[PDB]
This record gives sequence, structure tokens and C-alpha cells, in this order.
Amino acid sequence: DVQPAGSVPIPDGPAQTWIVADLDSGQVLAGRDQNVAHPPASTIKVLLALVALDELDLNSTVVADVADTQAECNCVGVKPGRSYTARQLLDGLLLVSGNDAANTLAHMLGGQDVTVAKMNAKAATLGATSTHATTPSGLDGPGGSGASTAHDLVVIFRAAMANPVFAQITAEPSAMFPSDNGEQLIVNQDELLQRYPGAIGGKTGYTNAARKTFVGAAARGGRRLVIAMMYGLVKEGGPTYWDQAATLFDWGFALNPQASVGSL
Repeated sequence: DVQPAGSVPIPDGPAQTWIVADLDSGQVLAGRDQNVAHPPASTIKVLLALVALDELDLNSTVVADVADTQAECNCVGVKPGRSYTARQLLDGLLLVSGNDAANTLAHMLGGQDVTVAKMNAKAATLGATSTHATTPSGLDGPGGSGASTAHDLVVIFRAAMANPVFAQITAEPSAMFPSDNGEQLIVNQDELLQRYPGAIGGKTGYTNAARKTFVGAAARGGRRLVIAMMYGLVKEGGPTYWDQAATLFDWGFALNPQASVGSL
């Protein structure tokens, strides 16, 4: 790791790369291999959300087709021939990591290939130049597993948090999603919201190639932090990803505000 001289040693955790940064100033407080590329898994859905929020009206609708509904789970439950709003799909995308929601948003954005090109273009405008999406969902695609870095993930999340709708959604405990029998309540799978006072958003991910990933943010004592963690596996009786995230936030909030190791 790299952390400021004299600071409290950062406890070991499952994440093999990670970064702790200030959401507002862009100061980097600490990092471990924060520029090393690994597959992002579902954390890349945040990048899809940015594109969707830029281009799509929240109340515009799409009729899902069969192709939209054929990716492996997680699924929010998109059904072919049914109508959904961009907002509904974004809730599905961000609360339950719905791959069907991702593919249906990609449908609204002009298709899979076009959506991936738009995501990569968006990463470039943000200076996230170590990021390459291959699918809208973060699933392995024909182009491979894709790539991001802990640094790029917080850069992307920082941009997303600036959007008031994104900030609202990522922090919602629940949302209503269309079903046959009307509407089904879906719950936010981000347990940091429930376990860590001051958490304001987050997105988890897993694939075999990515292992566990996470990006998210919290606010305490007037400061707002953003962290990302990549390429990790939880060992029996070891810290979980939720544990290490809380440990990193706690460490960051306790840090002398003048201390830093670099900037975004």
C-alpha cells in the first residue's frame, strides 16, 4: 500500500487493489496498486448509468425484446413485450445489478455495440483512460472481460455522484418495478447503506475473472470519501468486502485532513 507517513497502518483485507479518495477535492488518501487493471464486473454498470442519464429521458419507455432478457442473472425481471421506463431500468440496474436491465438500457441507447462504444467514450471524457468496457453489464463479452482500475472506478463514481438522480437512486433503500401482477418492490443490495452510517452509495460486482469488486462513497464529519476495491476473495473467518469497506472509510475519516499521497 501507499499511505501518508505516520498514519495508522491500514488493516489487511480481501481486496487486492483499492483506493481511498476525497469525493470533493480529488485528493487521494491511500491506495494499493490503484492503477493496476483488473476486470470491473458489475461496477462498470455505473459507467452505463452515466451514459443513460446523459442521453435518455427518465420517463421515456422501451418495449423489451427477447434478446434483452437472455443474459445470465442477476436479473430484475425484464420480460419481452413489456414496457419499461428508463428510471425503472436504472433502478433495476443499480439496486439489484440486473443484467437484463443493463441490456434493455443498451437497447434504448442504440444497441449493445453502440452502448459499449458510448461507455468507452464517456470514460475517456472523464480521464479514466485505463477503463475499457466490453459489455453494458460487466459480464464477460466477445471482447473479453474488460478492464478498469481502482483509480478509474472512483473517477467514474465521482462523476456519477455529481448527478442528482444517480445520487438519489444509489441511496434508495427500495424501488417499485413492473411485474405481471402490477408492481414488485425491489430492494437495494448495497449492504453498506444498512451497515455503515453515512454511506451515500455503492455498487458491487462479481465474476470469475473479476473476483469481487466494489465502488462506493460515504460522508462523515463534513468530509465525503469515495473508495474502490478490486480483485478480491473473502476467506473463511477473514474480513468480508463489507468489513474492509467500512475499515477503509473509518481509516479515511480518522485521517488528518492535510495528509494525502496524491490526487485523482
